[PDB]
Amino acid sequence: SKSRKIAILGYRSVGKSSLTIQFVEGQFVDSPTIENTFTKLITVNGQEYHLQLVKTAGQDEYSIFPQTYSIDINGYILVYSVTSIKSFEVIKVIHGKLLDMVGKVQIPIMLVGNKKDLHMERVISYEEGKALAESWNAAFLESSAKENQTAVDVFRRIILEAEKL
Ligand SMILES: Nc1nc2c(ncn2[C@@H]2O[C@H](COP(=O)(O)OP(=O)(O)O)[C@@H](O)[C@H]2O)c(=O)[nH]1
Repeated sequence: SKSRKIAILGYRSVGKSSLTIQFVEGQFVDSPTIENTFTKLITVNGQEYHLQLVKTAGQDEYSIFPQTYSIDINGYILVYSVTSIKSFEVIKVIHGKLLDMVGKVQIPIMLVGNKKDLHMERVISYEEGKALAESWNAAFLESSAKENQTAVDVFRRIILEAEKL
């Protein structure tokens, strides 16, 4: 089995913890906001993976980008909320500072718009975030931390993008 380490980046309250618990624990529960690493076995294309999932502390436009992430990470999930215009604007900034940090080592990157279950609360269309991912040449998905199958699909997509390198 292979070992891979995945950093989950994003603004606060966009659902980094909830997506990662929905994937690791199989369930949607609460009870962090402080960085935490989760382990998880998964098979992608018949290949077994040991995953260290780093759910980061949550970054704003000003919070410095930590180098530690760059040093050992194999893929980055950038999550925003489809109910928060601020988190979408923040993920653009996060992306530039992460490219500023690894330089241009063509590292697996993926954009996720979370909370797609909140139909009445949506302010960002699917197409708006899909255009953003394509201008980055990154994979795009909309997820809901209430729906296990969209959580699982985010995490096996970032490993798919990692095998391609
Ligand atoms: N309805 C809905 N609520 C969510 C979703 N993801 C997170 N939440 C809620 O939004 C808040 C987000 O908190 P959290 O998951 O810790 O986000 P984090 O700060 O980025 O780690 C919590 O109250 C969650 O219950 C989702 O997909 N759908």
